[PDB]
Amino acid sequence: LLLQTNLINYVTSIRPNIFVGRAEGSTQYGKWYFEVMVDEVVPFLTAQATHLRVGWALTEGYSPYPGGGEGWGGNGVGDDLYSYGFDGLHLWTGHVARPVTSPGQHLLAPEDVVSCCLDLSVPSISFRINGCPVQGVFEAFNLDGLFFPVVSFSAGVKVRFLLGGRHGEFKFLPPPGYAPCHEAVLPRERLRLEPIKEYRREGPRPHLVGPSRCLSHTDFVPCPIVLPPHLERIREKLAENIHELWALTRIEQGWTYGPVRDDNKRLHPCLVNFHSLPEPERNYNLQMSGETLKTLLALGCHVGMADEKAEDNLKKTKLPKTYMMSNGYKPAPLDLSHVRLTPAQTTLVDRLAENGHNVWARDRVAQGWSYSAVQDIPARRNPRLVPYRLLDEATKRSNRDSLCQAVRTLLGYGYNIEPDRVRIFRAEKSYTVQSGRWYFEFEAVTTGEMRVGWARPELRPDVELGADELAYVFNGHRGQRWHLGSEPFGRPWQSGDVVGCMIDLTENTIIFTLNGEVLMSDSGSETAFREIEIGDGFLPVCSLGPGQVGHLNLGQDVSSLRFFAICGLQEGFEPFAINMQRPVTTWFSKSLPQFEPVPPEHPHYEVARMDGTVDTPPCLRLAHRTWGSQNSLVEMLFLRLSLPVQFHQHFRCDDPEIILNTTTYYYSVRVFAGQEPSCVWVGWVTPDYHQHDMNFDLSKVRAVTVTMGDEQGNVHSSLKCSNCYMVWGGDFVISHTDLVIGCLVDLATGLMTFTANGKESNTFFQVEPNTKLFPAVFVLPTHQNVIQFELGKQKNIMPLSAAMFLSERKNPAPQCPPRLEVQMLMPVSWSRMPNHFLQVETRRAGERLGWAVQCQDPLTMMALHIPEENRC
Amino acid sequence: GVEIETISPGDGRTFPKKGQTCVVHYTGMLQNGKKFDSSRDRNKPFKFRIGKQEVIKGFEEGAAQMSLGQRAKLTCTPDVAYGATGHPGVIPPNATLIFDVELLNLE
Repeated sequence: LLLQTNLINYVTSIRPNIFVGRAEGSTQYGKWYFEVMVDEVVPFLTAQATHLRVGWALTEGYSPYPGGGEGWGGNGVGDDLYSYGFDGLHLWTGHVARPVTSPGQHLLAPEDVVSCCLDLSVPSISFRINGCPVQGVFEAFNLDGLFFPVVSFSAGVKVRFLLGGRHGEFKFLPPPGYAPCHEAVLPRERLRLEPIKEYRREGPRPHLVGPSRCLSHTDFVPCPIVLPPHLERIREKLAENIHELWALTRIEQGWTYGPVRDDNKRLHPCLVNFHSLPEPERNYNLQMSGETLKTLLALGCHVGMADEKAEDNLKKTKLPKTYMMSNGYKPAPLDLSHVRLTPAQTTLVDRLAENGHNVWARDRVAQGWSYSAVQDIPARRNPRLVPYRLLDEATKRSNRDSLCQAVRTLLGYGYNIEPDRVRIFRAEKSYTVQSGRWYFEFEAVTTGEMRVGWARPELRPDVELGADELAYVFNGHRGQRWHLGSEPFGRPWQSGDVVGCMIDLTENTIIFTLNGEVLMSDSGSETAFREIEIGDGFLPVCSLGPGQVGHLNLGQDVSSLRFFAICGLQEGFEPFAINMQRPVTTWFSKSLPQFEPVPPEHPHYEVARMDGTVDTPPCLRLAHRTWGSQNSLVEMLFLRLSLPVQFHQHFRCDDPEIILNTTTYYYSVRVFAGQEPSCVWVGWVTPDYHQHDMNFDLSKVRAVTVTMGDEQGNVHSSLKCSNCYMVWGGDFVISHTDLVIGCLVDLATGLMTFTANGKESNTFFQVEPNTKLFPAVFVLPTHQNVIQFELGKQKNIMPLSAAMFLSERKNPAPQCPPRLEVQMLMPVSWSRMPNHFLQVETRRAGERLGWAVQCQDPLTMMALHIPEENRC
Repeated sequence: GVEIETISPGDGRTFPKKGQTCVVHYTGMLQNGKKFDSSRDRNKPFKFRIGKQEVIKGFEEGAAQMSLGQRAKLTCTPDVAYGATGHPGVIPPNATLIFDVELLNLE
């Protein structure tokens, strides 16, 4: 009931740039292997134990933040359904520990080699410690995302990574069918060790970064008529042209005419002419010519046939004595020196070369090939089996110079061709100013969408920064100010400039200075905003777009300010933290959605706690205020009640006697008329649920099935871990009658059955002994009247108010106290940056030891536990 | 019933006998996951005499089965440690106690 305090440690997470995915068209292998070798671990540096686990995670969910999280604190690998940890004797997933039976079970001692096996064809994630396998694996997990190796270490841990043979030395040989992890690196990237979901990066002059744009799930997949007779005759003329261009470069580098074909002896069989080429060489050219004009009018470019006399007047290109080869026969290609290519054709020659390789990547994937860093022909692996935006520039230019040959000759024949979210970095609300003149600066390392200025302390993170009346901000990418609209102002930014912001509360004017030059608007005004009210005050605000990096020097040191004495000192403006003994704390925005109660003055949704009659139990309703016109917002909202139920720690294994000794509880919801039951999902939600998507379905639910057996191979137990245990309302049923979906829980056996309209259904769920469950209903409003939580009692089972409160365990009457309110999951929330981060040392040491990583700084913090939501 | 599950290996030959002191740098927890005691926040290791009934019954039958330098995890049943009235203000009645004991020196 009361708030708890404890000292908890800080943890980090580091990854390599090795992302593994599966889709319908999968271009990677799907089963990989890597090793991790520990060499130094302090057992107890502080009062709490050193948290160190090893495993995999996914991209969009695994967001380990340094301050706050699920549980009591120190969230890393294994503390959600998104990551899979292993500490030596516990299998961590979903913040519950599963103890194993492994020979010589202990923690990750020094001089230990822990290995992690992965397979995505069938879900199975295995771990082996020091060459002996463990008897516990993870299956039936979701594959919507990409996998990458993550370690999470506390203070006083040095550990080395063993990713592949080129970067490290495998002390144990991998099982047959598991490739080393160094082959899945992309050709446009070198292998790095980087943190995840960062917001603070230390620099020479601490830099604030934006959200990184990670790779999507369907980004690795490659994506893909009749032909008129006026272009069917030109397909042979282009095919002989490409064969003449292929024979011209081949004789230039050293190929010659021969009857036999040899690459090392430089023998070209089709070096004489197109007719002298054999028949499988000839029909290959025409289907390839038949393909490249098939995709030519497939993009939508219109071609016509004109100026045939000018094409016939065009002769072949000049060939000198050194141009003819050793056989005595030379190709005569068409000269395209009279025609110059336009940038409209430069964009199309990239689009035709993109379509040419993606149809090459799909056909090779249909044959059964895959991608690796090494090129192994009998192992079905080739290093250019990635899509065109993820292909290196050497292969991208090579097919563009090969396809620029075919366009300008067709242009030479007279044929004409016609053409996550945003972060907000603000200071604490105790440093808000009300009088005087204040100045701060902002350096721009990478140009783009960044917005800096001043904002009031009652700023909401859901709104875009600058579209409301709570901030006076200046966007620098296109050069415009943002306050209740947009208006052009000043100059665009560059890469490496400082943007100085001054406010003056005595005259109520704001001036923006870019690199010391005072920016003016179109009318000639040097001040940007006029006649601003003070009200609640102002505080400096900073926004960074996706992938952008830039530090916000608030002006704590006078000598650290670059352009202070040039402009802004003799006018009277002072820096912000001119006399502060500690650095200013910054409050940044999270992208992890958290539950919080509905506001009473919300324009779209409102609730009403109706009292209980003799017929209808005490119940509460949600009704849409603005269902018709006038700015109606219809998106799927996720509603949860405020108190959970708590199952008993040991499982079991009307009349007044049967009601006082029973442990089973019921609550129902009534779906109104006009509300379609296909958009209604009713059930229970365990507290580590932070998915807010407008396309929610029960297939997009995290489920992890853990099976742990003996050494003989037979299983012993199977537990399924999920966060969302609900059912679809469309499976039960202009409906004029109301649909009542009921939920039944037994706290003694842990069995949950769902009933609808007094009829039991086929579903059932079983939970952990120690878990808590929140009664939630996920619904999309398609009427004014949406849902109604009714806390009613049936014939011989007690209502939900007995399981949530200890004073009314034995009172069977349904009650609705004001502590029971409904919650809603807003997508963003306010948290605070810590003032001391964990200092990590990333360095590669040798080609066989691997990438070494270590931290030694001891760090602790105090946090509230809040046991009714289990959130710190 | 005391379930001794090991966490880190130890020496395996030196075990505590009667009338002998031990130093144990424990940290106790409940079944739910809430910590009620720790001897490392104080930075003062707990020392007790075995057999003279200083500690609870689950603690000494737990410390006698370990070796020098071994760190194990006990799960003391509520029958052997604070059954009915409990300790008022710290532990609720009929609650299971979990101890992460570590024997530093002297058996």
